[PDB]
Amino acid sequence: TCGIPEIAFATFENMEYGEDHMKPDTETYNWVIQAYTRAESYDRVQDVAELLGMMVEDHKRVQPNVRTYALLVECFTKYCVVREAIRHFRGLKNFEGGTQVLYNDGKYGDPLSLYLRALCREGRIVEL
Amino acid sequence: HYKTNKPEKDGLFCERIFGPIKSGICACGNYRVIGDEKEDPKFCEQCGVEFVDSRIRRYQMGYIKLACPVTHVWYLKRLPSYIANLLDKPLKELEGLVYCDFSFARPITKKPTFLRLRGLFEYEIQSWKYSIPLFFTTQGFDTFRNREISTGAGAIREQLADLDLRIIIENSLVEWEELGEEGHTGNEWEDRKVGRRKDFLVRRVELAKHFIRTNIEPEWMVLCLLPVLPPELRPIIQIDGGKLMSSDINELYRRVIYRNNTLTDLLTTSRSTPGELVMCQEKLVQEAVDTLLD
Amino acid sequence: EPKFRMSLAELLDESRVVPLSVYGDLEVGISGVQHDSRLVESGDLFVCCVGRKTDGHLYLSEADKRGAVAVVASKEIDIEETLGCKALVIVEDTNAVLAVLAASFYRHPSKSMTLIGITGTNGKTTTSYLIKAMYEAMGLRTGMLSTVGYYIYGDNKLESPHTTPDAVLVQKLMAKMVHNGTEALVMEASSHGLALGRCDKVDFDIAVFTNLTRDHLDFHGTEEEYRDAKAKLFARMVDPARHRKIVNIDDPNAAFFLAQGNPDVPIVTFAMENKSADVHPLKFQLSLFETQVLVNTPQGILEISSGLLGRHNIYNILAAVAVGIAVGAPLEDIVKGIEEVDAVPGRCELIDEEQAFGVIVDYAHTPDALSRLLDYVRELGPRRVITVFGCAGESDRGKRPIMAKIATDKSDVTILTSDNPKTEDPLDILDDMLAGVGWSMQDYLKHGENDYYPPLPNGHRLFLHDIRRVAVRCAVAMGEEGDIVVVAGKGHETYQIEGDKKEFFDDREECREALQYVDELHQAGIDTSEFPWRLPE
Amino acid sequence: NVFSPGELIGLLRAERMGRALEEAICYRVVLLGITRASLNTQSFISEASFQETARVLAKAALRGRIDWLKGLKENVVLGGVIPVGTGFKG
Repeated sequence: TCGIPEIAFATFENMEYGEDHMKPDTETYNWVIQAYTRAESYDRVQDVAELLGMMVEDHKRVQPNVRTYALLVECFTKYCVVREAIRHFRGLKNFEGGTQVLYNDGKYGDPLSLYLRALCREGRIVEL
Repeated sequence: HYKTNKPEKDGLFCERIFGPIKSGICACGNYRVIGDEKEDPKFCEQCGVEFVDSRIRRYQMGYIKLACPVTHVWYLKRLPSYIANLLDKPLKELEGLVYCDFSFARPITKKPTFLRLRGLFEYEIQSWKYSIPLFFTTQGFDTFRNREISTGAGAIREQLADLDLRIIIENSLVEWEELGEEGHTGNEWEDRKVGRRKDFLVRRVELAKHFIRTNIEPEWMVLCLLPVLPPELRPIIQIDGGKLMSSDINELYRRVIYRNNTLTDLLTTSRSTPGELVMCQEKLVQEAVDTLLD
Repeated sequence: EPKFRMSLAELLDESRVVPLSVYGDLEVGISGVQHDSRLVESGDLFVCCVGRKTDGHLYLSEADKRGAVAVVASKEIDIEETLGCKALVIVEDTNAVLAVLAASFYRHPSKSMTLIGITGTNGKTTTSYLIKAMYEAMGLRTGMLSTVGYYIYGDNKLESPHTTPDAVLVQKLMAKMVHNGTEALVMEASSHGLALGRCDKVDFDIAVFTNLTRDHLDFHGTEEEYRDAKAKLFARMVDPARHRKIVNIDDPNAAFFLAQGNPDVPIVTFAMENKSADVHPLKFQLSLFETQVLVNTPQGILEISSGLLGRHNIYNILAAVAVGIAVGAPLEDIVKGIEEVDAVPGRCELIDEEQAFGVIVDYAHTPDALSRLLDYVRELGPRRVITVFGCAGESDRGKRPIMAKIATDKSDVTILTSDNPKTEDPLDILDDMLAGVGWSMQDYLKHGENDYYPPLPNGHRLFLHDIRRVAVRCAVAMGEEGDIVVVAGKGHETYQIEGDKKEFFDDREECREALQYVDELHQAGIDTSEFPWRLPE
Repeated sequence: NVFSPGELIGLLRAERMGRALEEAICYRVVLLGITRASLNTQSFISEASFQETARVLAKAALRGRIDWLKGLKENVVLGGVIPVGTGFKG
């Protein structure tokens, strides 16, 4: 919640290259993604993609939860890479109660709204 | 001073602007003990004293106001000029206006203008300009001219200042997408050209994107005020046989100071004198700054 | 010689100024007592002013602060604390104090010499000056007060901030003029001035209405209130066969006002279509320069005045013909009045005498007046209707879109500017006016980068510019021979408040200079057909 | 939006993104000379101002570059303890 994305990456790094007791879990990846997604100063999108890649690499140990799918959709949408956003949505939907998470009481730009508005401008109405 | 060895006022070494030369001894020559601010005028009634330390002359800064907008060298000099990358106009055209007398015709797309040639830099002002001024009110012409006719680098500053970055990206991507039609299918000479444009386009999109999220304003590249190094760092001690003690920093500084003063007066003294008198010395001011910077 | 009979306690006692509580006597030297604190001077007695905005207590407080010797109020006022004379008198009656503020001899001279009141909804000042010119040609010097300037008597008019000055100050000025330099002191006020009490506290010899309609409906709170007040003021001081009821018979308020009052007063109608009025144009000579009509009436004069408007100026000339014929039956005396009416005054000005495109400077701010003036211009405009105007800052926000719509509905090409910025941000109210036709300043600006400028769906055209001078000069230059250019932004006003500072750069001399230099512009080869001037190379 | 046409990205990064993203990333290895390598780095201060000082400084001022001081040469300029040896804190 600080505003500086890096302070969190430093804590993540202590964990990822450490002993087993301290290894990252699904909750952890999710906290770091938030920092990068809800940051106000620089591009921070390549970074999210790289982090996702690490999670995929540790597939056997870690699998996604709902917030994962939620957070991911906000980032890709806000940055206008809509094609990946839709791939992720397929998952949040399978979960129940999902829409509620994506709209976080409308607190941060109404991510749920942003998705719909974009899908339309892009003429992706089958998806709409 | 000329054989007085005291800093002059409003001078490159002035105590009041840059801090005192000897601790506690003010312009007048009395001494109040620094280390005590209990009953010490920070600035004396007679003079600005700043009684505390001579160290300030090392760190204190001063600024010079310039009548004419000028342009920094680095952005213009590089072959992928940063200003040019933002402008999307021929490099020669933006430069010609800058160093030679040529006049733009449609400086601002921000506000509507009655005259409508919508031209670029044009050498000829032979177009009726006097009758236009006579027909127009005093300064009615000025409002119109500012909107339309453009000169020096005030034009660059203004064109850069009202520009739509989000729009710039849109045009560029479309043009970039359209280019590459029949790409990689022609004479050696042609493909090379197709590519060079192809890149200028990426480079330009990138610069703009950064500007959107970086808090740095694009207009700051042309400069209104000019900074001055603290007086000690340019010791310019009397060349008492050293013969190089006076800094070239100081030598270069004086020139810019001078041409600028000539212009400020020229405008004030002679509204009647034509733009030819002002045009002559505008270029002079720009060149001094250029040498000082790079 | 500012006034007389106001520097003695016996003069105020004879004026029935009974305050029921006084200290000493009015020994302080005062030329003329003024009810308003601003109109009164230091060391001068100031009576209580009756008004909705300023009551008696507030008037007494302002007079004591300004240094008036005496202050009248319902309660005890400490006027002697900050005055030049310790003697003061507090009058518990605000209306009686305001009436006694004017000296007896001061009110007697203006009431005895002459008086002509003209309170009309539309075209009152056009007939007031015509009646004044007719009275001057008759051989009696007189002055007619207007909303722009307060002129009790004489040709010159003193500067006044409000449309209607103080009644006591107006009476003092009328007495000073009638003492030397003026033979008659006619006090003329509009409907609002008559309802406030400016012209009501004066014996009016002739009280006619140029146009009777719903006036001061939002202020008074009831229709026909100004007409009833004018009728009551006329009935207060009325003489047999001396008061004139010349008014348009089509207006019901005019008949309602004529029904009240003394029936022995002469009544007449100035309607053209009505057969009972016996007045009719009976001529076809309407033009932007001069519109002469051959009036054929038993009481009215034969020749009529040249009016710039089709019906409004004709109605004003018909209303003034009655006042001109009342003094002299011969129609030769109305020649000076007809010449003064054709002089193209500030309001609804005619075209310039120079051979060029017609230029009409009008005063149109309210939507209804702007609409009726636009309709009259359309009826007069042979080929095109070119208009340029703007809105004032911090004004009625809903007035801008309806004004823009009413302007674009009947005009082929219109220019929108900033008539009065007054600290309001420019290009903001302009966008408000542009939103009326559904356009946004973004749509126009992005079209301005091109050279197309698509027109309106109805076929008309719309232009805009920030600065007023260049746009007005272009509108004066962008006009056809038979077409006339109308400037409804400002009329007699000569003040442009751009932000905190105000500039007096709005006048007809600029239009004359533009019409003179358009010849050189055309000789140079510049194209002024549309807003995007085609500049050669 | 994610990647511009001619850019230098690191191998481990690119590889990770490729698994994740269906968007086509097209890349090929470039061998970089010892000199070029330095010019492309995380620190404008030192790592990159060893040769073309004016050029680097300008590009950076425009982009508002922020340098986290994580190397040796950079901390030397600032006159602060270098993060190596006794300085590395553990």
